[PDB]
Amino acid sequence: PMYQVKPYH
Amino acid sequence: PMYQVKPYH
Amino acid sequence: DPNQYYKIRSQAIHQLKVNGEDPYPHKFHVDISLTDFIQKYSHLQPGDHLTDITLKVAGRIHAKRASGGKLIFYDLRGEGVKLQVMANSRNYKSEEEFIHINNKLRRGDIIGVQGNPGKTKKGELSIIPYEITLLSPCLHMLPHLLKDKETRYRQRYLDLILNDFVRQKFIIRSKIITYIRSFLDELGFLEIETPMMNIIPGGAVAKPFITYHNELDMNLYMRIATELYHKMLVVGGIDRVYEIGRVFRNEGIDLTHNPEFTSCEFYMAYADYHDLMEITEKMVSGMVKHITGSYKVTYHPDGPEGQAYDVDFTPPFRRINMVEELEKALGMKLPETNLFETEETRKILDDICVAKAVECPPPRTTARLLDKLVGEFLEVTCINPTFICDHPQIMSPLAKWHRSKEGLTERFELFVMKKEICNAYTELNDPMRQRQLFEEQAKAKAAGDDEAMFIDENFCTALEYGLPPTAGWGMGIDRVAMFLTDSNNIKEVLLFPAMKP
Amino acid sequence: DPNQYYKIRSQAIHQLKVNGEDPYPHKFHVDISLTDFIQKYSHLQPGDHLTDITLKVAGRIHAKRASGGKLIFYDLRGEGVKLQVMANSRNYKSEEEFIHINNKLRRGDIIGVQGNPGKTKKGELSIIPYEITLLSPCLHMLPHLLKDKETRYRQRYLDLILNDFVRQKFIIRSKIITYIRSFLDELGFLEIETPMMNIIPGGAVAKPFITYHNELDMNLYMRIATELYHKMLVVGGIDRVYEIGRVFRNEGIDLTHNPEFTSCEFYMAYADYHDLMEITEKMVSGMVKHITGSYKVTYHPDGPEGQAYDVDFTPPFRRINMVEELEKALGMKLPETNLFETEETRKILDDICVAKAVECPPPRTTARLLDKLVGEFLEVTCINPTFICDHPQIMSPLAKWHRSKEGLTERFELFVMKKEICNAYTELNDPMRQRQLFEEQAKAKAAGDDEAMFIDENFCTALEYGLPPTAGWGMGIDRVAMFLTDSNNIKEVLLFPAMKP
Ligand SMILES: C[C@H]1CCC[C@H](C[C@H]2Cc3cc(O)cc(O)c3C(=O)O2)O1
Ligand SMILES: C[C@H]1CCC[C@H](C[C@H]2Cc3cc(O)cc(O)c3C(=O)O2)O1
Repeated sequence: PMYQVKPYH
Repeated sequence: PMYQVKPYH
Repeated sequence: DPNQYYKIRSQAIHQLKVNGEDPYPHKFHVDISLTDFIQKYSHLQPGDHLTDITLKVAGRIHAKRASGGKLIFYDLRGEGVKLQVMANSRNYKSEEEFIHINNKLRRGDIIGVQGNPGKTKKGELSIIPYEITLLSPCLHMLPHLLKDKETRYRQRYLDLILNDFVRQKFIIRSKIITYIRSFLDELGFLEIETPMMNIIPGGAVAKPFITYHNELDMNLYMRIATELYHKMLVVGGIDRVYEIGRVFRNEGIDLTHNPEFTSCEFYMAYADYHDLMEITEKMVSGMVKHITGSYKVTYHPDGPEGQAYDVDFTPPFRRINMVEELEKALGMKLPETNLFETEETRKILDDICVAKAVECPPPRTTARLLDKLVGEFLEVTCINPTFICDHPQIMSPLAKWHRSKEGLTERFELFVMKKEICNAYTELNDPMRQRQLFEEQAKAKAAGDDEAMFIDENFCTALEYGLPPTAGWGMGIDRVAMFLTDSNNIKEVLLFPAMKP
Repeated sequence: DPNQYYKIRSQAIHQLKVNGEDPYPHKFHVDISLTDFIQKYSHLQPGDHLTDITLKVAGRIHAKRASGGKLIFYDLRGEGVKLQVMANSRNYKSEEEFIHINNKLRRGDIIGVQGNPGKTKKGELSIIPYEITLLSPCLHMLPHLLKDKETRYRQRYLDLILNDFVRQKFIIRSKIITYIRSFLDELGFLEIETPMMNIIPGGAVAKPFITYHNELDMNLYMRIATELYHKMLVVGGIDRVYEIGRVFRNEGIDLTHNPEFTSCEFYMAYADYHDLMEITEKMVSGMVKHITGSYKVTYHPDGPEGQAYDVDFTPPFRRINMVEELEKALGMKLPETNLFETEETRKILDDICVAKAVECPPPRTTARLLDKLVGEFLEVTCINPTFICDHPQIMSPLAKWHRSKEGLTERFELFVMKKEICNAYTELNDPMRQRQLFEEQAKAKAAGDDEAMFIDENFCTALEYGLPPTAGWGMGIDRVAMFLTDSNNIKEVLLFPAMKP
């Protein structure tokens, strides 16, 4: 599982 | 205002 | 007679507009759609007439059946659903106007209807018109028995009018695309748009479309993929990107192929092909589950009259190693993966191919022999979604070399129903090695294969500023659509497919 | 010197490869994003070092500053934010590794960092590395300083790395597109894909791109608009459709124009241009408010050095009739709108154009004179979003005739900052009249210049099965992006814009 990045929208 | 149509999604 | 019907109807409508009765009105105000009209008034009992409720609806007449005299029935269709218009002379605004409007209308006509909700003694939900207005006439005789594919594809409006399952199919396609967009958006991807006209085509293997630009005296190519631009954007510091868009490959037209088709490519920094394998698993399984309500989908490869298979999208997907299991399926030992560019290895693959009766038309190369061999012994065993992994370097010029495996790369393809819906790999971020592989491709282009990749110096230059470890991914949208719509022909999931004269 | 730098660094990295230290590793596991790190640990007091917490992060080095014996500071950037890496040999794995890895690293390099959350005596949030890994080197010397626009546009990755506002611009663009999608989807529209390669180009007035299809052995045109296909799909019984896609018009490149640009077209059955005006108001105002926080947005037409105007997107938008307010702006009464196609009125407009000093290069025709006069006296009047309505039929071959006004059509254009972001009209559903107009302009094409549209027989044939009363709409996505990003150049809102050297 890849690290979490906040959605642009 | 136009009549409402349910979203395909 | 359909011709004569066209003539007559044309003349009728013509003198209608000559007489100023306006067969093509500008605006009709629709109070409620047919669907929630059905939802609202379905509870009515047979014989009910609600006189104090007046609604305006609109649609196309699919059938016209007279009970004779004072009563006439219209089949009004739209939104993939049905509503009966029961026109009774006594319930109309007046008998005269009733007569007049009824003699005017034909099957196929677009009409608005102002009337009361009700239900017939037969139990059919109906609307009883105060007035019927012709919104626009149909000048052609509408078909009776469109069961033939070519006519359906060339005129898509007829197919959509007569066939609901078509509408449902394209709805499914839209659902797929939107689902992918949501999935990637929520993972922190940025939806981007890259040039569809490039100086040098790249990112894939195919024959390009060529066009001319009327500002710059130069010729330009239509893109065969979005790969290089995306990777350049990852170099730019945008860590997660994706594009769902049109891609052009000029090639044969068949059941799985169209010259222009929609693909989705995403690129994820700090990810490798394993990560992308699991992300692919949950994306595909989740898509199938959300849309079809289940992980398992019935599919007919040969069509409705042929045998159906059950495709199980339940994760995790089966993983297979190309060379390894190819050795398993051949019952023979293949040369070590470091030796694959050797002409000796090419001869070995040749003898194996001729021994297994696997045809490989000229030019006969290690890569083509291997591709046909894999296609024969491996791809055919993929019914459920299946990962074919660790392709040799020769088959994957843009893929990063395998970390533990000499001569191979880190790459996978996702196969459903023996067809490839996905191509993804750990991206090669080494500029020197990339430029070298591009050199090999260039030499092979100037002698051998003509769809072979051209060296892109801008992209290598971009790699020289450095590319973080990154995994790329791509998916044919149309094929996924085929599999979720139960279609064996790509033309089914394309609104206006390319057709031969 | 930067060239010498490139050579030296290239040699060094290559020798790192020869020595087998792997300057381009396959996989680094990132535990947490820089953003999440920043906001999670921002609560730390200066001097804090958390030895219990070990995290892995990654990014690009924008600065390297040394206290110079045992202490080196890295400015680590990514995700539009920054994090300090404070590396002292005391906290490193060992002093030797510290020395080695620090001698290896340069500015611009992509690195992973394993270490602990902390804050310097100066109060800067930092991560104190247990180990630093080079994920990928930067072989080029980065600008100190990338102001020159040509360099920014030709290498976009450099612009994205060095300039933080670019990312925000394209984020805003993405937000616009996604917002439009959400809007139309929620209104019950179906997102569709129509051919980008056509036999006959149509839907607008532009010079087309021409390409060749191999298997079909014929020339095809790149689409200048999606209009006709959409209307044909409305004929098919799909009442509400929309497409956000690439459109190709081969023409001059300037601040407001690019050969390929993204447009959004939707078509709505049983609607007219009034309804679409209201919908446009709500969509645009809602978009601007949602993205920018309010209805008012500041825009610099001449750039940051020039004056800024306040654009008020507060609904309703101001409406003006073309002919009437042109008469009021000229201080002259124009001819009656039903006379607009005679040579006489054209001569009158010639006289008015020469009297008002409005230039119209040959050919001088009524349509182009009207366009120049409206452009001069009207389009400049629009700062806030403004509807210009009721265009003459001569300027609108695809628009339905105005119901109350003879010679005009039901049509509107939406203007923001003197520029046209939207074009919409009540669709002409009459096949005979449509084919007639088409044939007039085809007769112009035969009258000896190519501007005028080609006749589409398939589209008229589709209209003969009837088209329900329908309104239709289109929007330049790129221009809207320009106005919401405060850009006076379209190249700013395009990732890899077309360039003329
Ligand atoms: C971009 C790629 C990634 C792998 C799956 C899929 C392969 C692609 C091959 C391909 C080639 C072609 O010439 C025409 C087509 O319609 C397709 C297709 O639909 O699927 O999309
Ligand atoms: C599709 C239309 C609707 C009206 C506004 C806008 C006009 C369109 C014209 C146009 C022509 C062209 O050759 C290149 C371009 O970038 C544009 C554009 O951005 O805007 O979009």
